[PDB]
Amino acid sequence: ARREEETKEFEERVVTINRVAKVVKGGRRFRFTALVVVGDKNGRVGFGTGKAQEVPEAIKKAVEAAKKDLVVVPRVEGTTPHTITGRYGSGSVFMKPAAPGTGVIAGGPVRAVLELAGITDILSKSLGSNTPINMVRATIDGLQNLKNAEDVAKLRGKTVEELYN
Amino acid sequence: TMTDPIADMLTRVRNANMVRHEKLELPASNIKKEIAEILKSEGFIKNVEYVEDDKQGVLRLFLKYGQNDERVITGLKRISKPGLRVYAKASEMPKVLNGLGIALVSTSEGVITDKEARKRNVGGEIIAYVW
Amino acid sequence: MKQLLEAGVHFGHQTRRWNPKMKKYIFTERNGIYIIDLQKTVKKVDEAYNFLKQVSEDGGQVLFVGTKKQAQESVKSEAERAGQFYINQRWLGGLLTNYKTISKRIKRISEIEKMEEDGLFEVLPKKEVVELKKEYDRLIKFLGGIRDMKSMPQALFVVDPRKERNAIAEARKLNIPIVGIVDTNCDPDEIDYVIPANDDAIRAVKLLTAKMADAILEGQQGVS
Amino acid sequence: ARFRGSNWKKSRRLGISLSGTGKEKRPYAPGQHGPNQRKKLSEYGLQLREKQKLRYLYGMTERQFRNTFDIAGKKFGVHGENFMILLASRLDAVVYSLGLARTRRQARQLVNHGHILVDGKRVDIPSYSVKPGQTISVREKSQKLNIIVESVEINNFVPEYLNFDADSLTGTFVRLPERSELPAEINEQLIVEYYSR
RNA sequence: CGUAAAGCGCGCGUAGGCGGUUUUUUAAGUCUGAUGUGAAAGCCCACGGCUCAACCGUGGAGGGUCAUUGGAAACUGGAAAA
Repeated sequence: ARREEETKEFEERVVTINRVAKVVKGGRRFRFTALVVVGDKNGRVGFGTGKAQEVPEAIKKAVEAAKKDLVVVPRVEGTTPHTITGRYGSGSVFMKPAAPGTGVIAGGPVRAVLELAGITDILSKSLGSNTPINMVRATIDGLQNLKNAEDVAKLRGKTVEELYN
Repeated sequence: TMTDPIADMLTRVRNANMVRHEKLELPASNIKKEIAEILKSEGFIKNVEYVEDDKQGVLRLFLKYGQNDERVITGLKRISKPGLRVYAKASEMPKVLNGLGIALVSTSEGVITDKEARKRNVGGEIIAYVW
Repeated sequence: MKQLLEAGVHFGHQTRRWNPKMKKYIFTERNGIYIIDLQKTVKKVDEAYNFLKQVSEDGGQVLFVGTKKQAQESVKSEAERAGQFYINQRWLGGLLTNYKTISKRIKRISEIEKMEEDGLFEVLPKKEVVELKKEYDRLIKFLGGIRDMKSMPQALFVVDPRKERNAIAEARKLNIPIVGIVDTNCDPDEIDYVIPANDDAIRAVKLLTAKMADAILEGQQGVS
Repeated sequence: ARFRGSNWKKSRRLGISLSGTGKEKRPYAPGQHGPNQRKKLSEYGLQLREKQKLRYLYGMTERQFRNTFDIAGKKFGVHGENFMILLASRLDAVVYSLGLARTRRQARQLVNHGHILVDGKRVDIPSYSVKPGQTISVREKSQKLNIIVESVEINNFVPEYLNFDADSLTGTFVRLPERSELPAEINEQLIVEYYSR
C-alpha cells in the first residue's frame, strides 16, 4: 500500500487537475483527475493521485491512496538538516536550509508539500521540468534519501558532539 | 594509460557499494593509504589490510554496512582534478553537507580532513569530498 | 527442526539458469547439476523454525500455498494438520492486498450454501440451479476450503517463489514475515527467511511441511 | 492618501475588528456580488490579504512599508518579529497602545496636531520610531480638552513594556516588546514570503 | 551529442593540453605570517547630529590577477637517482 494510518491529524491539499480524454469512435470519453499530498505537518507526508469521471470521487480516491505511502522526513529545528538536489525523470530540484524567519520560498506545488510537512524556513528553486508531478516525486525522492545526525553517527563507530551540523 | 588514480579508487569504490560485496583490490600509492586511514577514522570503512608483491599494491579494503544493509555514504566525488587543479585557503574552505561529510585535503604538513585544516588555519590543495 | 541425515535427503535443484546471488549456498556443482550446501541449512532451519514458532506463541496466523503441483497433497494435509488456513491453487488478483473483496468472497460462501437447507435444488427451474451448483463447486475449488481468514495475515509460508513471485510481492507491499522453500534458481533476497533446500522432491517438501506444521502446532498449543 | 477612507468595509472583507471605526453586516462581503459565493483563494491572496491586514492597521502605504521591512533586513535575530515590533514601536502605536485613544487614527490626528511631546518636544509626524529611555507627554497646555481625558480615564489596557501615569498623562517606554506582549497577533511567515515574488 | 538541432568518412603526425611508481632535492605554482600600497567620496556595519527619515559627518570593517620579505613540503612543477 504501504501502511496507511488514519490516526494522526490530516490536511489534504490539492495541486492540480486535468481533463483527460480517451477517444472511442463517436464521442470523447474524458476523466477529470487530480494529485494530492497529505501530511500531519508534524513529521509525515506523502502524495496520492487518482482519476475519475468527477472531481470529488477523484480527490477522495487519491486521498485513500495518499495515506498509503509515506516518508518519515527527518526534520530538525523546524528545518531540514541540510541541502540536496532531488532528481526523478528530469524534474530535478534543489533545496537549501535557511536562516530562520524566512518562510518557505518556492513554487506552487512544492510549497504545498513542505508547508504540509511542517517545515518553516527553507530555500529552493525548482529545476528542470515545471510539470507538477515529477517535481513532487523529486522532492520526496530527496527526502527519502535524507538523514539527520542521529541517522548517521549511529552507523559510523564514533558519535555526535565531536561532529555536528 | 591512466590519466588519474582518483578515478580508479573512487570508481571501484562506488561500483563496489552499488553491488555490496565486502572486499576489494587495488594497486597502492602513498596518498591512497593515507586517506584510507582517514576513511577508517571517519567510520565509512571497517578495516584495511596492506599487502606487498611486485611492485605496487594491492591495497585491500573491507567495506562496512548497516545491519539493515544501508550504504553508509550516499555520494562521493573528487574535486581537484587534472587540467583544472584547484586550491583553497584555511579560511575559504568548504564545510560540506553542513557538517556531516568531509572534504579530504592535502597540506604542507600532510593529508588530512578539512576540520583540522581550519582549526590549524592551514589550507592547502583539496582532493575530494565524501559524504 | 533438522538433522544432517535429514539433509542427506535433500538433493539438487533445476539446472537451466541460476541466480549469481546464491553461489554462497552452493557446496559444489557436480554430475551436471547444482546442489545447495547443508551445514548452513541446519542453522537456517533452526532460526526459522524458531521464528514461526514465536509467531505462533503470540496467537499467530499463517498461510500455505500449494499452487505448485507435486506439493498440494501435502499442503492442505499438513496445513489442516496444523489447523491453519490454506490454499493449493489459483491465486486470483489479490488475497493479501485486496482485503476489501475477501469479505464478499467468504461471505458469498456462507451465503449460498445454507439455502441448500430451505429448498434450493430442483425447486427453482433448470436455469438457475445449474448456475449456482457450478458457482459453488468452482468457488470452493479454485479458492480452496479457506473461509477463516478474518483478521488478515501477519506471516506467510509458501511452496515456491518463482511461481508465486507475484503473491510474495503482494506481501512485500505488506512488509511481512515471509518464509519458505528456496530452489537455488529463485530470488533469494526477496525473502528474509530462506530455507535453502530443494522443492521438487516429494520427501523434501513433505518433511518441511511436516516439521513446520509441527512448529506451528507446538506454538499454537503453546499458550497462545 | 494616508487616510480618507471608510476603513470599515476593509475589515468587513478581511475578518478582523479594526480599523475602523467601532463594532451584523460583517458576515457578508462588500459589493453588489458581495453577499454570495465568490472566487477561491490562491496562495497569493493569503500573503497579500495578510499584508493589507497589517497595512490598514497603521493606515500607511507600501513604499514606506517596504522601507521599514528592509531596515529590518539589517539586524540579527529573526526577521518578521523585528518587523512587527518595529512596526508597533511607532508613535501612533505607543500612543494608542498606551490607551490615549479608542482607535489608531485618533492618535494620528492627535500627533499631526503636535499635541504630544516626544521627550517634551513638538513633533508632527506619526512616522517617528519611538525608543526606550524616553518619556512621552501631551503639551501640558492642552492636557484637559474634551477628547483626551475623556479617553485617558478608562483603563482600556496596559502592556508591561509600557508604564503610564494617568494623573500625569506621562507614558515612558520600557522593554523591547514582542507579539506575545502586543495584542492583535498575526502570522509573519506568510507576509515575508510576499516580498519574494 | 543512439533516435529530439548536434561525433568530421577514416587515417599518419606537428604545435599545444594531459600524464604510471619509489626516493632525494629545489621552491616557481600553492599555503601561511609580516611591511608597504590599493586616494577621498561612495557600497555595507556601529555611532551622533538635521524634530524623524532622506541627508551630512565620524569610525569601522571591506576590497588587488599587487610589489617586497621570513617560514612549511603532502600535491602540480623543475633537476637527479632507481
